Amino acid sequence: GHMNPPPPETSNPNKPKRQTNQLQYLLRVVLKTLWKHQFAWPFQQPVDAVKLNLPDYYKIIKTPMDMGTIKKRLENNYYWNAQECIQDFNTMFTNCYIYNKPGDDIVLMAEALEKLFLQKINELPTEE
Ligand SMILES: Cc1noc(C)c1-c1cc(C(N)=O)c2c3ccc(C(C)(C)O)cc3n(Cc3ccccc3)c2c1
Repeated sequence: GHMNPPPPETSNPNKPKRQTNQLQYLLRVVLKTLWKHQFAWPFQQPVDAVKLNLPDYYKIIKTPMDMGTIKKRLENNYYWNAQECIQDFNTMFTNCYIYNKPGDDIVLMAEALEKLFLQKINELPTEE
């Protein structure tokens, strides 16, 4: 534990909003494809350090990120540029690699998800 921090902010009415084909793709294709993956479930919500009894998790990870937060930030037009969203997915994978040991089952899961993420990002449509 001892306590989990509050989840990352997903909405801000002060931030200007815009819909772009790249942001639409990140939600409709990238997030959706990663969400349905067999290894997605531990990445769908913040790390529950209390349930897992990991008091050092939020001592090590100061920038937590999960797909449920990315989903809500996309639905709330929290990102202005697609690069901000791509960065949150990169933070999510990086936190897993920093916290856990290489070869751990959770790391192998994050790696398969990252492989699928990078394939979809290679297919990111040109800005319209
Ligand atoms: C991702 C990620 N990166 O580092 C950490 C640590 C996580 C992370 C995040 C979460 C979470 N979102 O709470 C869970 C989680 C939730 C519930 C359960 C139970 C067995 C109780 O069902 C087990 C869980 N494990 C452990 C785990 C280990 C190996 C394979 C799959 C899961 C997690 C690992």
